[PDB]
Amino acid sequence: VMVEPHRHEGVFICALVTKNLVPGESVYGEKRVSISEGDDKIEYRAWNPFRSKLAAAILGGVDQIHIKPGAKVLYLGAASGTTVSHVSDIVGPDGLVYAVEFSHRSGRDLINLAKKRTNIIPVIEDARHPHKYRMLIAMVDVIFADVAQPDQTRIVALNAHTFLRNGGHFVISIKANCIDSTASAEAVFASEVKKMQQENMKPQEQLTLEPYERDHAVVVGVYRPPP
Ligand SMILES: NC(=O)Cc1cn2nc(C(F)(F)F)cc2c(=O)[nH]1
Repeated sequence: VMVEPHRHEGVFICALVTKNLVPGESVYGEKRVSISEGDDKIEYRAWNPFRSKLAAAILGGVDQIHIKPGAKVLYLGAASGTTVSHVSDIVGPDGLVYAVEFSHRSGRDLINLAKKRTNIIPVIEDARHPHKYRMLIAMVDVIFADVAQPDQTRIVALNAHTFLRNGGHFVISIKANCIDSTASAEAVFASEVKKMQQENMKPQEQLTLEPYERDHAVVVGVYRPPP
């Protein structure tokens, strides 16, 4: 066998690859590996950990990623769809990925990606004001975000309070240099974990992303709002 399933469901390994929901198409120039044995054919896409914090996290040995076939996902800061494309591969045609991006430039890449992928919903909106787009968002199982400013963990939490089910999960990368360049990476990470806790987003694991990123963490946890 030439592509083995990874511990994480929907993730495969040769290095890290996902099953291409759109056979024949690359999203960001990634290699595509197709394996045929008779009439059976399956195409995978290379998942670059120097571009995608999530792939770096999986390679780094993260225990859970909480996306699987059928999962409903809210991705804040979807940019041009790099990481979202692979989340879309994993959740498959019965899952759903809401891809929120403020940038209109990035948004056009996202809409283009979503033309081919029925499970992506581009939402070209400011995640600071979820009320503007709340009527489009069915309640999700998992939220993803890259936090790069000192206000963004709260912005993620306001979206969790609006859209994330009780007992759903979050996967949040943290770019310490962008949050506070005058603080140590460790102090930024502790401060962001504390901001999470104060919003009932309870971390369950965390890791840094060396060698792919410097002073970049990924935190995985569970949302436990009060009644
Ligand atoms: N040009 C930009 O504004 C990039 C960007 C950052 N960004 N951060 C979040 C947050 F993490 F807060 F959820 C959501 C977004 C997003 O839509 N776009």
